[PDB]
Amino acid sequence: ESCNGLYYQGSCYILHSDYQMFSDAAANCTAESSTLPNKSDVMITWLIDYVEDTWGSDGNPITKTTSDQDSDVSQEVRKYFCVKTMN
Amino acid sequence: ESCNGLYYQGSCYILHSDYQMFSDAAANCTAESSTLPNKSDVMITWLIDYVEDTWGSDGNPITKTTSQDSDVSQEVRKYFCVKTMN
Amino acid sequence: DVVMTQTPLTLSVTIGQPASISCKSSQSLLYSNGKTYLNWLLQRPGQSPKRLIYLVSKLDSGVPDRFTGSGSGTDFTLKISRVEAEDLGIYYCVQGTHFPYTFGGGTKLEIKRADAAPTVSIFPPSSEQLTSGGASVVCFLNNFYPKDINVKWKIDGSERQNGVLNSWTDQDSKDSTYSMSSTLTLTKDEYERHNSYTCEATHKTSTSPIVKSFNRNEC
Amino acid sequence: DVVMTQTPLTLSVTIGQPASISCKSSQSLLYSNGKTYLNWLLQRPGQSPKRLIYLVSKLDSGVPDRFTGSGSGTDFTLKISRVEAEDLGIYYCVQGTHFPYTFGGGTKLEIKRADAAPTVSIFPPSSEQLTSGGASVVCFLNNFYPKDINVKWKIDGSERQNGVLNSWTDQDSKDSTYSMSSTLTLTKDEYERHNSYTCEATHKTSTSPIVKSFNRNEC
Amino acid sequence: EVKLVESGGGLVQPGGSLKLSCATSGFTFSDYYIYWVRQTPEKRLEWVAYISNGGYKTYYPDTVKGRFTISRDNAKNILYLQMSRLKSEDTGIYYCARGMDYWGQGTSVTVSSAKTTAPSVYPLAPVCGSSVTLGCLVKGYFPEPVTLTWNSGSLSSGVHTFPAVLQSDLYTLSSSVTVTSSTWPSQSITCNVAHPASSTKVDKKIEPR
Amino acid sequence: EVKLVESGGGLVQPGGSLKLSCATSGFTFSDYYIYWVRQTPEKRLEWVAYISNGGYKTYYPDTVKGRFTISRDNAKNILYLQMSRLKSEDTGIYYCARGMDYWGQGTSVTVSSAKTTAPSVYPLAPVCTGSSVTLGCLVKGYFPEPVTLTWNSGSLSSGVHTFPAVLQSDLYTLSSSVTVTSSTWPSQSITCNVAHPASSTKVDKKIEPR
Repeated sequence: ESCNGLYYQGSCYILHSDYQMFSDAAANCTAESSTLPNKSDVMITWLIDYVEDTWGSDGNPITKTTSDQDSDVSQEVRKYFCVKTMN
Repeated sequence: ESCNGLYYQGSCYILHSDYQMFSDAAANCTAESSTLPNKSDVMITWLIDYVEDTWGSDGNPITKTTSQDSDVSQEVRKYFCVKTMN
Repeated sequence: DVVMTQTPLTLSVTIGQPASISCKSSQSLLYSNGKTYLNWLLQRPGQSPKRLIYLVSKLDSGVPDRFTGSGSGTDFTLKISRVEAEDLGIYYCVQGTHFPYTFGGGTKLEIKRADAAPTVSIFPPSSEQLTSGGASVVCFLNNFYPKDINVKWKIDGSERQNGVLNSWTDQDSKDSTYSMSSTLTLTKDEYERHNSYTCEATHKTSTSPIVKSFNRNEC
Repeated sequence: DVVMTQTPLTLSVTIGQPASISCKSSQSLLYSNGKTYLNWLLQRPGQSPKRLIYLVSKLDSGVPDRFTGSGSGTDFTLKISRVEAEDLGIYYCVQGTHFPYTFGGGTKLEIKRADAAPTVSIFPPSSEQLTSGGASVVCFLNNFYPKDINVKWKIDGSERQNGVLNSWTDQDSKDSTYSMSSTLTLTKDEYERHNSYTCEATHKTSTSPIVKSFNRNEC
Repeated sequence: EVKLVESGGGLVQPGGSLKLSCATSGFTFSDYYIYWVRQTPEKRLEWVAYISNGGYKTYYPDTVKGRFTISRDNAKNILYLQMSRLKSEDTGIYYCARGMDYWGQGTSVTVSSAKTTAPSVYPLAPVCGSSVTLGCLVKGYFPEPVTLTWNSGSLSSGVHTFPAVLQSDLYTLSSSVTVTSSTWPSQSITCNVAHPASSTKVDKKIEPR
Repeated sequence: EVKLVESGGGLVQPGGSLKLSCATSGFTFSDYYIYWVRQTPEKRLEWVAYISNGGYKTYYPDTVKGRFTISRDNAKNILYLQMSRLKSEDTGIYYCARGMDYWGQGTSVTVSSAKTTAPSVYPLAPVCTGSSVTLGCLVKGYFPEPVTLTWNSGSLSSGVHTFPAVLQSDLYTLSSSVTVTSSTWPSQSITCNVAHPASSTKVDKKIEPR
């Protein structure tokens, strides 16, 4: 109800619009007592269209298509969501 | 609470991930008793980060910048539909 | 699609005069954002189209202040305050407000000018063409105004009309003149039955016809 | 930046033998997506680096079956199972797990081979250099193995060491041989004050040196 | 500098297929929607294919749906128009346009059962004033276009290349050049002409009679 | 295919400036991160600049911060590196890399206060026997490297040993050997082709017998 982002089943996803490398994104989320989204939780829901191409917890971008990559994801920047317990 | 999208101040924003032209975007929102977002409503709020480059009810994409060598009337973009909630 | 009607089809204006073209859409071209997307393109012959005016009245870079766009809903006007030689071609209005882009019928600008007499020039068949057993005589009439010109072919004094191919060039962009090329094509033997070959041009510039001729024996 | 240590600095292996390079990182190269981003690059001289292995053990297209990558956390290995003449260059390990990309110290592979004697040729100073004011006597030692070679210069049966410039080529990728060029440099004056100029090459292929010489005037 | 270049385009028999290309540079290819517009012989302008920004959507007019397909190449930055079941009304100069702002030079597409025929080229010199006119006769070729220069481009002032004319499934073109008496026959004036549809590239020198 | 061409590069005096170019084709420029990588004389590989995918983030190492700037152009797909306050440690061959997968061809940069010198070209013919004639070419006294050398404008390239240049004092020396059969020379005119890019020099010299 007071979640300035995506509220889903007692969880609040806050968008960070600043492009960052996974490491830094993860660090920033942790620094605010939060984690990055999990590829499992968010897929096959409605959050998918908001979080696609943003950092998942595993270090890979969240994707509908887990295809078989000509670019080290560990060398790219992406926007990110930080997740916390709302209720 | 039962808003599958962005909730803000008695309004619910449902993202349409399908790329569409403004005229079609406006139609799909109306066909669901909603309208496209208002630029003044979203600029200077947390919704700007989600809605920038999506259609605004006026026919321009919502942008932080007020620019342009592009004929927006001929382009496609994502869009939100706004139904009033509570 | 949105129907765009231009009027008139052809415009014939003297250099230094004001001209105007109208453009009507079947539907308001006022887009939901307050802007009206009407464009004026100018296409020279042999060239791709170029835009002069966008959003009803705004001029592209380079474009002279002579061109002025107007209109609001379904009624639009392009004005040329003083026609200059380089303005020749087909002008289109095209609407951007409604998908897809749709164009008017086009409006050809034919420049009017002071009179000029053709420099007439006649040419006997090539040695190579005779080889193949066919002969053609070609007459060039260059840099005249107006476009209207009568060209008669005369073989041994009398008019021939069979196998005549005529071509006018598009008005010159600099000196606003036209040019023509007439071609008379015969069988070799038929060409070798005569010797007098005259190209006769009758233009309003002179009361006499411009006669250019050759004898087959003059090498 | 993550530190990459390669072992050894230089590798020297006979054709037909197995070879191995080590690579060690200061951190685990395990990225949180289960993948390990360690790569193996190879660079011939006068050529850009080409990737041979990625993600620890995956081979690139074209790459022969003889190249094998291993290891997991901080320890990695590249095996060339049967060294061939084309394999010469500098091999780097490069990590891509942690920003930024960091490289090893490189491993230069030198190919061992059966001994081969050089083809020595001596060359007098050019007619055009004498015109300028200098004089240099050149001796080529071509297609030999091993790399170790000694060249003595002699002016009138007397050893000269000042002004000598020696350069070896990069090993041949086809026949795995070295070639060397020796240049003795003198002034136009100094060259003309002597006559007998000798080039004396010692190699392990024979106890006797390969002697090439000329006399100034004899031409 | 934004640049667009059309490609392909030959003579096609009523039914055959042809694939056109629009090569781009000077702008981010994906950021812009691009149209395929054609110019008929009557010289009206018609859209035949639209591809959206980011390539997401493609659209065609009814006259062309089910036979025209627009392709793309994000690597090479090239735009394709694949056409098939070709009608005679599909004939014209095809343009790709990055808005009404930017048009390529265009590419010629002719739909006819009439067979390809190479041009016969004839030098025109006067029979045996202060200024001299010389000409070149390009005769009996199909289809358009043909390229004619004088001294491979070196001489272009005072030229009059006349528009091609159909007579009977065959075109005839003529071109005149004028120089002063001092220039010719003192210096060589050559009539260079090329017909790509038949792979003809013939140069013809103008020699006095 | 993916293509990367480096440009710029040349002799620069310590504390000078230089702008390098990386022309890219065969891929959507913006959808990839690109590195600027240099190869030092001791032949180690070092990153000097990073621009992220989308162009959003640019990074540099501490040895290079405050004097290198990575530019971009979405119009032409070209990537630039503007370097200034150039040190001796900045010398080397500069590559742009689209991951470790695709490298450019490199552009050489020399940071030396020693001035550009035109090379001297000398033909090498035998002393006034056998079925194998060896000829040579001497390139002397030039700055800086590199120098292109070919035989018969490139026609002859088998059995040729182009020897790597060596420094003596502000000047390089280079030589090149070529072995042909006795039938070939002097029957067919063998020419040494040599070009110095930095001083815009490109001269040819025919090997004439003694």
